[PDB]
Formats: sequence, structure tokens, C-alpha cells
Amino acid sequence: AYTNSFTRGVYYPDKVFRSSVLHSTQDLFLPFFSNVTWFHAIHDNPVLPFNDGVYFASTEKSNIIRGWIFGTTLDSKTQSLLIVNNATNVVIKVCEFQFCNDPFLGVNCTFEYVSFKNLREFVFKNIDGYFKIYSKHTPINLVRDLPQGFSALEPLVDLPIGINITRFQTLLALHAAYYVGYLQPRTFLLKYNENGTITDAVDCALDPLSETKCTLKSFTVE
Amino acid sequence: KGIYQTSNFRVQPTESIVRFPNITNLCPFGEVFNATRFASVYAWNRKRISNCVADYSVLYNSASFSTFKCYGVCPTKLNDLCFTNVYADSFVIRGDEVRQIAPGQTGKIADYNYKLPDDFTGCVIAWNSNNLDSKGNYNYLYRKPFERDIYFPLQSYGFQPTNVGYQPYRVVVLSFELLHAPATVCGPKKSTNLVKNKCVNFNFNGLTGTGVLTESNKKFLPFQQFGRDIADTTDAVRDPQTLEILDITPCSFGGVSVITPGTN
Amino acid sequence: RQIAPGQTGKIADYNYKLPDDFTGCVIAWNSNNLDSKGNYNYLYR
Amino acid sequence: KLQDVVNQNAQALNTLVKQLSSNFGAISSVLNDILSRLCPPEAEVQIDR
Repeated sequence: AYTNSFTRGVYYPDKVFRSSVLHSTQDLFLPFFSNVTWFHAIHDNPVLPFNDGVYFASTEKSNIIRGWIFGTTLDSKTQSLLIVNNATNVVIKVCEFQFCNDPFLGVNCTFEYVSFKNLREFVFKNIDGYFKIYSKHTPINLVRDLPQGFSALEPLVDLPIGINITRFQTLLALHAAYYVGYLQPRTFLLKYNENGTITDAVDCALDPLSETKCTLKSFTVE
Repeated sequence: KGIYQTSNFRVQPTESIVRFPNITNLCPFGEVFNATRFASVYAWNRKRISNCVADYSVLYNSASFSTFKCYGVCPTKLNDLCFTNVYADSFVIRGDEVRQIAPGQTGKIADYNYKLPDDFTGCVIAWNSNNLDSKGNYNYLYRKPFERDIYFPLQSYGFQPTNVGYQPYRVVVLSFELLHAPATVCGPKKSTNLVKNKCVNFNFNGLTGTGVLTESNKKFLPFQQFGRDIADTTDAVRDPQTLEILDITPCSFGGVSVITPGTN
Repeated sequence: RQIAPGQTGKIADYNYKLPDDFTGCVIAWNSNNLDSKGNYNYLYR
Repeated sequence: KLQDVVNQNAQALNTLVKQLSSNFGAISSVLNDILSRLCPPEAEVQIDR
């Protein structure tokens, strides 16, 4: 069950402000118009590979999706991230939890941190042990698909966990679809505005129009 | 006779505006270098050091260290230069195997259980442990960069006080993170007052330079630290004590041309 | 080992500093047969 | 023919300015970041690149 991935997967690749510049970068991004996988929370959380970073989205109305479980074996044999958001605090643990066969929520620890209408676009990846959460919330009015448009993604939390991850799983609040992109080494050309916000990006391997936009370092190709 | 271009006018900087985050906590190097039992090389510890003040001069002046090898920092300037995260890698190995711990070396300590990146930024700090770790001490065993590897490939040492090249050496490898970020670990250098609209010699968090710090309307995002130019020089910084945004215009300069008639 | 153009240390920085553009030879050998005693006459700053 | 004279010189200056952001083999394109992070025996190798 797939859908379209129109313009999503565009994050701020670094913590450096730049304004009114067409800066090129080479990092792990979501390719434009690729296949993001449509899932269920109706009337569904299998074990998804990670290979080179993982995009996430969640069309939400009542905060059903509330947790993440990462790792490789996920049965208290290796370290496992468990980002828990019970509506008031962000609890982030890397303990070896004795998970269930179907872990959910009912309506050797080395780190711990404690802090449809909504689309909670999340990005998760590892860079040499530095686990980086990139995220963005936005008000949408669409129940079926990713809303066509554009909005950039900022970081929230770096994590120096050093965890080998090849597989993962999310969590639900059982008494809301969610997407799995995959990040790839795609060179972009980011358009920072006057306020330093990405208004446009061009994937430098999408179609041969787009390589012309990357070679010229411009978006209006004459 | 004619106009001749000779020199360059440059306004000299008045004073030096040194600026650092006003944290006073001392970094726990004593829990690292003077810990009781170090872990082995196949399970080396990775202690995060953050949000403190790191006096590296204490670690540089003590004579209790065999070799003090810094590959990218040249440790005299560790007091001024200041980082985001400092990672201490504590493990005990055989005496001759410290030479394999370098960016660029290959070997059965380099390839198998503890690999350094070839672009490494930090210091390799090694000394002996003949007075404490030598016994037949058998607890120390051996088997990508920074990969903790948790017929057998598991081979154990034997440490005795009768054993130079086989004496157990305590080596701690400090790894430095120079990512342009909100910095946390910064050395003991006092911050001064900030003076705007004057050609000063600033130093924000380890970024040296000369410019005229003015006020800006460049609304940074609350994770953003530096604003850059086209030519990679820093155009705007965020003051790490009072979180406001400051432009960096370089001081007033221009060519000097000397209009003269002939000396005839 | 600290006696080299380019090395830093408490023999290099404190009491005997070499220029980094040094022209000459560093000639070292041991004195275990004569200078070893508790020989305390040798001090450093 | 006249807009091209303006374009080919704003192109060749904005290529010259973007050369300052290249490493050329050195560890960092910022010259004030080599001087604040390296010792003068080693820094003169990086600055000569």
C-alpha cells in the first residue's frame, strides 16, 4: 500500500544560518516523488528495515502514535531506543527493555532524557553514533495523502547513542496512518529565503531537468 | 607623474571582546584518569563530557603520562579553543600496542577491536599501570572506527609485574567534536563585556576574528549558532550569554592611492 | 624526545626551547656509568 | 551583447569569491580556524596549501 512523496524530506542539514543563497549539499535525504508506504491504525506495526535512514510522517487527530522502538533484535539483548511521549513529557530511554511480542500503550541503561489535522513529519538517522532527530509539525487539512506543498524540517535532539540499528517498530495507543520513507545520498540545492527558511529544493538526480538546475546553481533555467 | 596605488588602509582593532558561556562547573577528568578499574580494550568506555569547564592545562603539566600525542589540535591552545562534546576512551592494553593507536596505523589493535578515524581530532594520552594492574592479571582480554566489539577470536592477556613492552599501559583517547553547534565544553578563559559599533577583536566560543559587532534583524532559529557568508567566513554570530544576534562587519578598509606630480 | 624543533613540553617550553628553524644536530647518549649515584645536583625549572 | 559583458564579470567575481570556501587539501577553508586550532610547526603546512 503505497502513496506519493511529493516534496517531503527536506531538512536543515546543519545548524548554520544562511539567507538568500542557493546552497548545495550532499547528505542523506528523501528522494522526491518516491514511494512512501501507507499503513493502518484502523479497525499494524511490523518490523521495518532501516537501511540508510528513515523518514516518518503521521497524519494525526487524537495522538494515537506515541512511541518508537529501534535496535536490531529488540528483546533486551541489544540497546533499544524507546521515545515515549505521554502527552506532557518526552521520555527518551536507551535501556534494554523486555518488550512484548506486540508492545503498545493502553488508553544496562546508558542514557535517559525527560523533557486529520496534524502531520508530524519526523526524520531518524545515525551518523557515526550521533543519532539525529529532525522534525516538523504543521497544521494540515487532509485525511488521505501527504498534503502537496512545502515546509522545511528543523532538528530537535542529537543522541550519541552508538547503537547499531537495522530494524525498528513504532507504537500505538490502543483504546491514523504513518509512512516509512527511506533516505538516500541525494544532492540537493536548497533555496534559503531572506529569513533563512527553505522555500524550495531540487533533487539532483530526479530528472535531467533537475541536473540542469543543479549545474547552473539556479532554479530558472534559461 | 600620475596616480599610484600603494598600500591598504585598515582600521586597527581597539580591544579584544572574549566571550564564552558563563558556566562554572569543572569537568570530571578525575573520574576518568584516576578511576579505579579501567575497562578492557574490547569493551572500552565512552564517557560523554558535557556542560562544564575543561582545564586541559592540568592534564598537560602533570608528569605522570608516558606519551601525550595530539593529532589535530596541538594542545597548547586547548585552553582558548572550546568544543561541543569531548569523548574519553578509556582502556588498558599491552605496552608496545600504544604505537598502533594513531590515525593511519594498521594492526591487530587498530583493525580488530579499536579503530581510529584517519581524520581524528583529539589527543591520545597514555601511561603505564605497573603499580596497580600488574599482578597474573587475566581480566584484560582482546579480540569500523569506534566500534565496540561486544577456534575463538577472543584472546586474553597475562599481566605480571615481572613482564616493559608487556606492562599494562593505561591509555585514554580524548575525541573532540568540532561541529558548529551550541558549544558546551569550554576551557577556563574569562569572558569580557561586549562592545557594539566599534572595531574590536572578538572571540566567540573559539571563533577568532576581527570585526564590528552590530545589532541585526537576522532572526536565527533557536538551534542555529553561526551565520555565514558566500565565502565561508562567518557573517553573524549569536552571543552565547545573552542570546541575541550580532552582525560581524569587518572593519573599515580601502585602497590608498597617492596622487602626485613628478618628483622632477 | 622533547628536544626537537617543533616539540612542546616541560623541557621544551620551560627551561630549554629550540627554534623551529633550527640548523644543527642533537647528540644524545646515556650517563649511567658516571652520573648515576641518589644524584640530586641535576635540577630543572 | 552588453548584458553579457555585465554577466561574464559578475560570474567571474562570484566564482573567485566561492573559491574561498574550498579546502584545497587543508583541514578547513577558514584561515582563522587553522591558527586557533594548530601549532605553528604544523599550521604552516596547512596554510601553505
